[PDB]
Amino acid sequence: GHTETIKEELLSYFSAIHSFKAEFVQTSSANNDIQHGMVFMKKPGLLKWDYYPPTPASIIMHGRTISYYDKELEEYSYSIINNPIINLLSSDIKDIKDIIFLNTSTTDSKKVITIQDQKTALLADIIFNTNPITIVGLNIASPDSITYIKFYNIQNNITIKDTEFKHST
Ligand SMILES: [Cl-]
Repeated sequence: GHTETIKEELLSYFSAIHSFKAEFVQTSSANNDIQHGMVFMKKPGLLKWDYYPPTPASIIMHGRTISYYDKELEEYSYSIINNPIINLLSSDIKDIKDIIFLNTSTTDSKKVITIQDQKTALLADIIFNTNPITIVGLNIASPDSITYIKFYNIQNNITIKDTEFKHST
């Protein structure tokens, strides 16, 4: 409904989450392809994705930087990106800029928050469990495709060393 109340709710739920390690399942309407992996998140900006043998890879995301390690070809790739949406998972909501908070739907002991990125015009739906506060889903929608991510076997506020979000030759 009202935008600033939605901002309050989102920042509360995200403050609750200081980090998480979970398994993820990702799919898209573009195809019938499914993807599985692990995801690590440490709130001061650090995100990491381990994609499983069908597409074996390790991605580390922080702000504008993607670090991609292909484990098959054992190849590294450091690239500058924007991706304001996914990295929102690892974000202090107080600091986040260039975002519109559209809606907040509550139903079935489950909380959904809708936002849009001003630049990319990409929509994001964030799905939390009310009790305990956990991020269980994230969908990203555009006029052409929609992507679904579902997290399971979640571990909120668990210890993860900053050395985890790092690999090198
Ligand atoms: Cl409702």
